[PDB]
Amino acid sequence: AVKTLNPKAEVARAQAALAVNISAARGLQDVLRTNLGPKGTMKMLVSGAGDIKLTKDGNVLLHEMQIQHPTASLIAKVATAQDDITGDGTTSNVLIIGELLKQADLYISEGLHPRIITEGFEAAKEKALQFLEEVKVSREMDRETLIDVARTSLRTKVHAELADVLTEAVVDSILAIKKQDEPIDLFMIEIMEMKHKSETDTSLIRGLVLDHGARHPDMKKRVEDAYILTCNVSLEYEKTEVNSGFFYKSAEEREKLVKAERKFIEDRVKKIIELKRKVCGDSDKGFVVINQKGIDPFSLDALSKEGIVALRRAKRRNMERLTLACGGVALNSFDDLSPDCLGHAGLVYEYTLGEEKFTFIEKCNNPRSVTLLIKGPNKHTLTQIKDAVRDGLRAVKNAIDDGCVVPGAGAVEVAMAEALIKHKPSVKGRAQLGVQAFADALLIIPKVLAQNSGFDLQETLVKIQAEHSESGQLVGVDLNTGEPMVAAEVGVWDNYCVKKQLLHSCTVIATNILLVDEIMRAGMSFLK
Amino acid sequence: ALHVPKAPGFAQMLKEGAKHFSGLEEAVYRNIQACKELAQTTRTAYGPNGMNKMVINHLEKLFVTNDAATILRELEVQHPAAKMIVMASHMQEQEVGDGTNFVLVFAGALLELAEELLRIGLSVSEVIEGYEIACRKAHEILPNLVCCSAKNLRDIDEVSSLLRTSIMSKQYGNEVFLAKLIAQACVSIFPDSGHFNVDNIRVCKILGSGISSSSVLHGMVFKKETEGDVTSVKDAKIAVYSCPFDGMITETKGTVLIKTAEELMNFSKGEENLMDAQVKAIADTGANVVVTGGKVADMALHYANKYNIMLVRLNSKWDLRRLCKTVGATALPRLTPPVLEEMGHCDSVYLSEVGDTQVVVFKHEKEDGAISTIVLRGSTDNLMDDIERAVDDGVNTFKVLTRDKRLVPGGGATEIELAKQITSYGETCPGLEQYAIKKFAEAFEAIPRALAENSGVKANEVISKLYAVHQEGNKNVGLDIEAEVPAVKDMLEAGILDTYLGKYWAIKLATNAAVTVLRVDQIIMAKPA
Amino acid sequence: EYGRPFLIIKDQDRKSRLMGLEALKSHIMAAKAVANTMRT
Amino acid sequence: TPVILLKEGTDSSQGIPQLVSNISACQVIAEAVRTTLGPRGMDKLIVDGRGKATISNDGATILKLLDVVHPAAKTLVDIAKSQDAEVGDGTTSVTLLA
Ligand SMILES: Nc1ncnc2c1ncn2[C@@H]1O[C@H](COP(=O)(O)OP(=O)(O)O)[C@@H](O)[C@H]1O
Ligand SMILES: Nc1ncnc2c1ncn2[C@@H]1O[C@H](COP(=O)(O)OP(=O)(O)O)[C@@H](O)[C@H]1O
Ligand SMILES: Nc1ncnc2c1ncn2[C@@H]1O[C@H](COP(=O)(O)OP(=O)(O)O)[C@@H](O)[C@H]1O
Ligand SMILES: [Mg+2]
Ligand SMILES: [Mg+2]
Ligand SMILES: [Mg+2]
Repeated sequence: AVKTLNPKAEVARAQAALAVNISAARGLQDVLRTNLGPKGTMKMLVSGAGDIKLTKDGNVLLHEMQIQHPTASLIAKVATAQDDITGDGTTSNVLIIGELLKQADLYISEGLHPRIITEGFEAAKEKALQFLEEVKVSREMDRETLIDVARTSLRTKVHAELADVLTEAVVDSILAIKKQDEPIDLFMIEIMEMKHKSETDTSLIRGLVLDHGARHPDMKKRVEDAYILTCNVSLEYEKTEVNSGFFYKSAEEREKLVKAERKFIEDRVKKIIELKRKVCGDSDKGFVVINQKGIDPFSLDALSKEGIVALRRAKRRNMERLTLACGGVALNSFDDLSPDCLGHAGLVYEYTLGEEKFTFIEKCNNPRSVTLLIKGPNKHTLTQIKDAVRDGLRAVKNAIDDGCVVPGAGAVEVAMAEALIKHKPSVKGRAQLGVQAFADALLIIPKVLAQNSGFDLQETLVKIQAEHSESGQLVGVDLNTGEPMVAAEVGVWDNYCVKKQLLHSCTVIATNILLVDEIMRAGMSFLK
Repeated sequence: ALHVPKAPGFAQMLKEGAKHFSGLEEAVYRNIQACKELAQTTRTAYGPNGMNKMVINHLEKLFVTNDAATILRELEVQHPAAKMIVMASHMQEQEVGDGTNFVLVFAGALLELAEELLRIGLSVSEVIEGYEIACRKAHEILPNLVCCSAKNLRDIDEVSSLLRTSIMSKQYGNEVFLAKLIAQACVSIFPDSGHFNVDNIRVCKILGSGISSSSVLHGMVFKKETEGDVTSVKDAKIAVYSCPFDGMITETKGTVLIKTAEELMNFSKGEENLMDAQVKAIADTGANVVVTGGKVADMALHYANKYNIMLVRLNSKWDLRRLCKTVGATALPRLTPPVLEEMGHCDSVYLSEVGDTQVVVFKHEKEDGAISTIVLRGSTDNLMDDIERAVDDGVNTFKVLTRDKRLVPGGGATEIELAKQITSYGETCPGLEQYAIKKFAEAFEAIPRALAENSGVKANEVISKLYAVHQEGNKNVGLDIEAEVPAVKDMLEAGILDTYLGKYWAIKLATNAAVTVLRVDQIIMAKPA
Repeated sequence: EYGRPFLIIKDQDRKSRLMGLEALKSHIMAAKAVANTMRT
Repeated sequence: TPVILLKEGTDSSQGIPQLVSNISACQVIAEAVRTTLGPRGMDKLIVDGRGKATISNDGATILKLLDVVHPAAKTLVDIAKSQDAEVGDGTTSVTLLA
């Protein structure tokens, strides 16, 4: 049809349209199945520029492998829409869709309409969600519980000597900035990375770290007690909005105009100096000025004669981290200066690392915006750690915002598999084939874990399914012996919202794919 | 004939020009080959008997150097697996400063020895676990081998014998003269608090007679002439300015406005008489030398010569700030006379010619200054650069001795003794990991092998002789160099010692770069562009 | 060691050189053509 | 083999043949200024790419007018500039001696 109207068209009719979507779905899963569990292998990614990126997370991998397909673009966008909401479950998303399309093809190839399978997915999706509500366990979410949840999501993206160090820095940071009410607000934990020393020196600083210091060589480098003045006023020489211009005379009137144009900016400096001299009469306290706008070299010479350590051009986000930490007020004008608008720190010292300068704010009274300091000897090591830190922070915020936690280790995928079998006869018609095919796709998480540890794929499932019929215990798969182990009494925990979103997402995409009739490309070759 | 098609799946969806290397026979065994080639290029430049290398970059600039890090910097590398070994060496240069070749030799022997273990059955995870266990053991044995720590860092007779090992490893033959120059300059700028700074030592290169004509000078020197007419002052008061030496103009667009004939005649005379008072105001404070950092004016130069003042211009910003520390002055952002604390006192400022180059010298008679410079002279532009780096190794050794004064016997007496203790530890571990710990100990023999091959003696007899003496208990026995036959010699008595912190960071960074390459399984490369 | 034609001067294959007596005879012949035009 | 270490075009040589071929490269620089020594020396004539002739008997300016690109031979041209900067005479006596 279309080939008669547009000769330069590419079409795929009848079952050639289903053979392209199935083939590519299984192609992305044979590469993404080696990343599952703490026993997955690391991958090397090299771009055209020549940089090196070692990643294990399914979202970073999918957006870095050179892949040009229409139907491989739909799965890529589903994983992105999970990383920015839940932050976990990007590898398990591709595996289930790739396998759910594989099982549904065994019945379509036997002369069966794809719509009959579709009705089976809807019934199986409603039973699976009603089964998950009774498996979750509601707890208080004390410190000891959040250690176990955070460790499960950090032991798969680093080694054991690092996850034990990064777990304490993530659990502590969330607790320090959480109030008794209101949702946990992110964007208040600055992630600073310095390329020095080893990777085991990644610590948590109760304060703020700024990537710039003082620009005068006559300013203090260590203050033991200081008032923090956070301001967003301009101390640079500025010009009138309307076009002006001096019109002077004999050379004496030129000198009367050069120092008459600096009065407006030297008045702002003289308001700070009197405020400093009032609250600090004796040379025993400091006075640190943090600005969001620039400062002239002239104003860095007036402030440095009184020991006013001043920093210029801070980021806009730090006008909110510095009020929660210290306790001042971030003001825009100087017409209402008062001692009530000043912060308080306990130690401000400067750190110089080669050609870059860092400033530390420590010993705050009641800090509410902590910072994380990342250290590592390689550029790609600081990116590998920064991915795990993001993963571990969204695994703790999810565990607090939802008062329930689901056990892991694959002990829950086996549980929907047994529940849906006894629900198969209750569905009338040929739609029982949808429920049987759905119960087979959910069993890929135990299969991949059993296969990545070096066991038998079939002999392990029969052992896991030998339990859970004779004892109502959520038994998972061990990753060192292959024996059935109970996941609720060891420490393996997942998130209730991660598993809930995954079931919702993996069914909607694989239902629209199975109903695609043809792949038509009749438009313009390129927008030109 | 027939053609083999493409396998369905990921291979059919790759972009053109990209490559995919997955498996153990295609990714791990090929990564070790690339890293083994890198170790054979920089090994020839190891020890006193190392050889130089002629490297030419793509700007047709020539490098004759013996540093391991400098060779890797001017060589382009297109292998990803060999690029991590380079970045592992560049990290030790910024932390310690010496020991860049140790990482290449060690990471080259750990990786090669792991290939043999992977064919006898051992898995990759068993090799990684075995190496880390051995790495921790070496960090406990190492402190027990420390001998002869530093006594006094302010004595010119003791510090000179501690930097000699660093220099002799790069300029053999001139290690006695060169060690007396760095030691004479580091102790002069050493403060009482003990906070040593590396940027306070300056090196200037003047094409001249020879290396033996080089000398140290407490002060600063410049490759510039004098703007004015006065070219020698005995006891000067330097007044440093940051603003240019001319009349002050407004930043907004300003213009004069002459409306009467009488104001037109007086305008030119008004500006000149205004400038006379400003220059005379500074001249009354005793400021014989004025140093600026901007543009000098023609009218301002006239009055400078009238009052016997010296005018020097330095348009380099940071070079101006270094002068403020040397003389003890402050930069004035405004053209106003300094009062009491902004006047730097020197001992002699004069313009002299050194090897057809007119230079300005801020000489000091006192030894307690802030910045000290070292004048280097040679016959070839290449010879002076090679000695520039050798000086920097000596300075960086002084900084490490400030932090940690502990020293270990060098010349191979540390690696062999570390090989005996690690080998015995692995014998007591029953399991699959005892094969990996033993291979870790055999990698420490690659360093004495590199010293024996470069000297011109049979290496196998050296390790044979070293192992027998150390078993008796002599842990201070290394390798003799002056001996034609492969003999041995005591190192504590001879005086060849290395820094404890230099080797502590060398092993940690070498093992880290070797275990990351083994963890890689699949490599997905994009189209080069 | 097979002393292959190593490059010494830039554009060595587009440059010529005369030495010895043959270069001295070329000067005289060049100055004999010029001075014989002005004789008339 | 499929992935190569250095770029395609990195020429490299080493060994005994590498060093002997450098001794034979300094024999060409020394022979360019061999016949300008003594009271009976003869000067040379060099032409630039534009057509300007530079006629001189001194080693320092002769070696500056040759577009020497050999890395080993470029050491002999650098020591000549050193001699004419320190003493100003004896430039062609350090080229035969080297
Ligand atoms: N220590 C462990 N032992 C057994 N199973 C684990 C362990 N850690 C994680 N898992 C399981 O591995 C599955 C996938 O985790 P992972 O691949 O790290 O991230 P993602 O959930 O994004 O795929 C989870 O469902 C979890 O149940
Ligand atoms: N006189 C000497 N005799 C024996 N060994 C020496 C002597 N001087 C230096 N060495 C050894 O040479 C080794 C390598 O030095 P060098 O190659 O210059 O730098 P790097 O430590 O970066 O390899 C040092 O570990 C030192 O122990
Ligand atoms: N009267 C003389 N008799 C013999 N030899 C002389 C006499 N005067 C100078 N010489 C020699 O001629 C040489 C001059 O070489 P010259 O062309 O000046 O070299 P350069 O230009 O490098 O100095 C000197 O080495 C000197 O030994
Ligand atoms: Mg995860
Ligand atoms: Mg060294
Ligand atoms: Mg002469």
